[PDB]
Amino acid sequence: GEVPIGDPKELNGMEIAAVYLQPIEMEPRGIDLAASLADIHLQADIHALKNNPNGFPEGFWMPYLTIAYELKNTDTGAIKRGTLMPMVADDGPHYGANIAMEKDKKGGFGVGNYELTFYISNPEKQGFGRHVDEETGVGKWFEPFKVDYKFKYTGTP
Amino acid sequence: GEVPIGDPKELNGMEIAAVYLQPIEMEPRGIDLAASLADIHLQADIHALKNNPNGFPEGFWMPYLTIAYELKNTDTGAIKRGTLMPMVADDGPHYGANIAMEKDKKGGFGVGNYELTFYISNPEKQGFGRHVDEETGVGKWFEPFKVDYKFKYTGTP
Ligand SMILES: [Cu+2]
Ligand SMILES: [Cu+2]
Repeated sequence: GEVPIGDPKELNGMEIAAVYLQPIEMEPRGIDLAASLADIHLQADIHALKNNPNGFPEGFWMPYLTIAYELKNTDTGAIKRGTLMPMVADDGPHYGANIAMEKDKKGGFGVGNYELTFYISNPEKQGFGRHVDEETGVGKWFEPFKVDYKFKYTGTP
Repeated sequence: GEVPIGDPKELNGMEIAAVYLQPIEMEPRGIDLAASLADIHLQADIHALKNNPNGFPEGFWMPYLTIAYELKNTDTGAIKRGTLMPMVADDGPHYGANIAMEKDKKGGFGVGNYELTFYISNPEKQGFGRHVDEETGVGKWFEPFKVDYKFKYTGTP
């Protein structure tokens, strides 16, 4: 099952929500941390708001974003970071990564209170274009930004 | 303004339509042929159908596809090849490219009868991931395939 992380944020034309669930199995193999080595799949759910200023229809998935995460256990002080990769599951596309929590050898990533940050950059960083003509053009992309959430990690689903 | 190319195809859980319009100014500069040097913008509209076998909800843009094209004037024999690149306009994301027709340097790309082929590969070729576990996984991706259109080019819209 999915566990929502905090409240979603609306900014820069997008609704940005965080969820975690049980480790998943992703193809192609060898990119994402193997399910066997993980305790959660962390997921960023990011879709266009109404009147998205970059032309994305409401509710469309926001593609080609560059997304990193920072996860901090505030009880122990442990911090880890990584990237969320684009992929598709039965409920649609998202950005995600399997993460070791209890299993992390370094330790300190167990049940407890957590702060999560997403660091997001616009699709142009990956070569995604935008029309700028009068007839069909759209507005400028957002500058790099972050969003912050707090949640209680209750253990690997 | 917008000119439909042949008839849409419905394969591999996607609707695959082709259109052309006037040349467009796109950012970032340099990725694509400058509108100055082009006569059309060639565009592929590819969205998920109902019950898409790869987890995309109905109507969602299909992202991370590799779309090569081959455009042949069957009257003159002129042939040119390229790739459509992902981008967004005020009505949503698509894959497109500016193309010189009357302005082409070798010539033979004027008004007349044309054959257009799209060579399409699945998102995994660009590293887009897919859940395969039982609870959240989706079906395998289509093998690379081609779609063919026949149309009359009447000049820049
Ligand atoms: Cu995932
Ligand atoms: Cu375009």
